[PDB]
Amino acid sequence: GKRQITWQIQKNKGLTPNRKKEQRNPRVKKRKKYEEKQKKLRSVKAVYKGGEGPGGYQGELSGIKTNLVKSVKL
Amino acid sequence: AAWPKAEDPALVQELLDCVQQASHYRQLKKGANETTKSVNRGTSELVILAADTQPLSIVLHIPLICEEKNVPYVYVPSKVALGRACGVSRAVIAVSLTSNEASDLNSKIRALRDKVERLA
Amino acid sequence: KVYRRLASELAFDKATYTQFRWNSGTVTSVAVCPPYAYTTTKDGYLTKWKLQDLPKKRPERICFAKADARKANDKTYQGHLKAPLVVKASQDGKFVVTGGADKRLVVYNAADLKPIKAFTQHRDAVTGLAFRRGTNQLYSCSKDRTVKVWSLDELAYVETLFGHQDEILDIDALGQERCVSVGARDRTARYWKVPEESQLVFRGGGEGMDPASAAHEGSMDRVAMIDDDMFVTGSDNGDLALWSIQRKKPLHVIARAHGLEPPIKLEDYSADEIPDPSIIPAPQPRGITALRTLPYSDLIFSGSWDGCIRVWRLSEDKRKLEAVGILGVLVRGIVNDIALFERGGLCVVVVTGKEMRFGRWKYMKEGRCGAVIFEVPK
Amino acid sequence: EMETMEFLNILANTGMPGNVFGILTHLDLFKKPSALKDAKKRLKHRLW
Amino acid sequence: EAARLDSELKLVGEYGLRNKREVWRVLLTLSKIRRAARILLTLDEKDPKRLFEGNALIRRLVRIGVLDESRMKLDYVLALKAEDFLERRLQTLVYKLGLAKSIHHARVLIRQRHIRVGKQIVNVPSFMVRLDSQKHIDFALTSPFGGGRPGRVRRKKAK
RNA sequence: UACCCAAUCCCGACACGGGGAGGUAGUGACAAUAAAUACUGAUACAGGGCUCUUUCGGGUCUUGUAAUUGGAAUGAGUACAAUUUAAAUCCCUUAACGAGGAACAAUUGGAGG
Repeated sequence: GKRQITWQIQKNKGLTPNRKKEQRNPRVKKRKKYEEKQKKLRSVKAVYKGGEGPGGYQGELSGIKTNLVKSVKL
Repeated sequence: AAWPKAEDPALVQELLDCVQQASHYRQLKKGANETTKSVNRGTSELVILAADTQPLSIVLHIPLICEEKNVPYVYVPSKVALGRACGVSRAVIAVSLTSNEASDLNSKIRALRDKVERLA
Repeated sequence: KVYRRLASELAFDKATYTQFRWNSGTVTSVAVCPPYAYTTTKDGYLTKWKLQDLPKKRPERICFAKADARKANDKTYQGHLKAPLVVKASQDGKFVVTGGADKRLVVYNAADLKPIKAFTQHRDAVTGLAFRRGTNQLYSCSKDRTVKVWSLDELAYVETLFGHQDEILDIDALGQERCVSVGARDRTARYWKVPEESQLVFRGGGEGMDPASAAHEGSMDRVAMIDDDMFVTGSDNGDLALWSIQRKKPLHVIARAHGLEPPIKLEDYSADEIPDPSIIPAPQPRGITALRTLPYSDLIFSGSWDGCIRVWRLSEDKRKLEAVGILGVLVRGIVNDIALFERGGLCVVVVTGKEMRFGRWKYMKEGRCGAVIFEVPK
Repeated sequence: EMETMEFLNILANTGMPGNVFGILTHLDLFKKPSALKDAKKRLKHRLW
Repeated sequence: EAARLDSELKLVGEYGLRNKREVWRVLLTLSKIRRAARILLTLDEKDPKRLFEGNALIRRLVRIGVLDESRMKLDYVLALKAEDFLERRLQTLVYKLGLAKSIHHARVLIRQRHIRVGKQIVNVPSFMVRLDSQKHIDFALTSPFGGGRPGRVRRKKAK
């Protein structure tokens, strides 16, 4: 028959902002930051990512553009 | 017929020790058809071929694809020793051990293929 | 543990042999309970047998036990699921232990041959197995690069021992609480101080004929402790090396202990209408497949697939190995095992088959799946 | 308890005196003296 | 600086580390070893100090498995790096031996006491595994991947 | 404003009596050390995601979702004991419980819509 103290008084949260489930764990945040910065890297340069598959050569699967010179002009 | 033959003084056993290391690291393909498919898919870094094979034309057909794709190849003189080094419980006549972007086996791979390129 | 020297007190040229065989795939190992014998065959049989006395030259089989792979799912079945690989018998004559590639090592009563304990502590396979002499302490070295010592009086596992770099192929023990175990491709014999849990590493690195035929030490297959202070190791490039515990090097290594192999025929090596001997690879040495000793004696029994079983001895300063000759002066096949027994004058059984113990690497159409029992009476 | 927290903030809002001493009792109703020092530490830090 | 941030992020991603304190810790011990190597290169060849101290340093690094057994010069000891140290960590060794599916799975396993190094179980994922002790990394006997009890969710489900 | 002479040591009619040296425990984000707050699949659906020097322009090709489901792993804590010890505690052993977010409840700062 006692008045339990509840969680809001038990830890003085106050008015701290709402943060993310990713932000509560510093490893999982640095896992998801690396997965999206390795993803941003494929949109700039070209990664190797395996050669021809087991099926063989199915064509250059995403376009061939003829008027594009992508060599470092020495 | 096997002109890049490995000689005795601690090169055959360096080859078979690197073979056993890659077989523990699961980076190794065993047998003639798997070596052929790995070279044709281009993932191969080096290929060991037995020279004690009953008729040698199998480990003679593999060097053509290896020379076309320009990967190093070398003959060790015992298929029983090659199977024992892989851990097969059968005699293996062709072994191709592949490439991965992050390992410590690749230092042994690089020194071994430098010695093989000096052998050729 | 008294030292003996019986290398000259035996007449090896006058050895009497029974080269018999029976319905089996390939017999692998034997233990010597002093009246009995215990064979393991790759069909999945462990056969307890009775040997012979002179005052009829084939053993009479008394019992066997077969691996039952149908009851792998079925519990409370001590016993093997697959074929056993090694067997050892306690010198009491009341325990016989056998380990196989079914990831478990079983041990039971020698008489009725009914399985009483099936230890499942190893993680890959059981390759080597050895008893302490005069005690029921067991040393089983495995294929997951570990060696577990068991206290078999209470049927209990007591301790494990790590440290081997590759898979462990053989282990030997003597009257004290020590071991010597050889692992395969790391070229290492480790001497094991079991109570204090420590080891001593011995790294081989072994070094008118063709020069490319001289092969270095590839593996280190077999081991044999000859007394407390030194042992001997046999390696598959045909090297037989005497090692002392006081020294970090080999004490005396002898090379190609069973000679080179024959070069393979042109009629199989090349498929041509002209066979030309201009190209043929250099033959490799036939390495030691089995190696044994009598404890505290001068006897080094080494068997390869040459068809003969060789016997070596120690020097008078016991710091060298010396040849005494071929013993069968054939026992064809691949010599899987050697077991020694003294009548009071020694009977040695040699276990040979068509292939090696652990894998079907070299199958031989020559040779027979035979236990070959020969004795030297002097 | 809520009566303790109620009096603490009633006192702080009305007028804070000099000396307030926390007195922690019923410590003998414990069985593990590791849980005892854990409870002392957490109650001390919440009171602080 | 963006170069330091991208380098430390590449280390923390490529080897499943928790923060940048582990990276700076490894960079500090690497800089200590490399400073010792530079101080030993200051002296001339065939000085006894350089001879025995450099042989001690090279044998130490080869025994702890960082430096390769092929190259054993003090210039390669200078050419050492933090990727080699984080490769010699235990967590990446569990991932590379394939007991775990990813590096974060490996950190999870080492934290909740499944693998063992040799005889004793290891609770810390930054355990610097030596070359002799690299082979004896396996699941412990009290783990459900090793044996014994079928485990926790298994027990609640099989009840 | 903690507990004891139990070890080592000392004094006495003296084996027992007596010791403010000594040892045991408690606090501690001042530092310093190790590292939890999750791991892994399948299916469904959407067609965009990302980037830049040069910007009403160029570059690259698989990415998502508060979607639907499935597996396992479990140490913090709870805790029978036994042990440790002067008596306790810690440590090492250890039976039994102990994870689905609305929780077993990560924070401190800065910039912006």
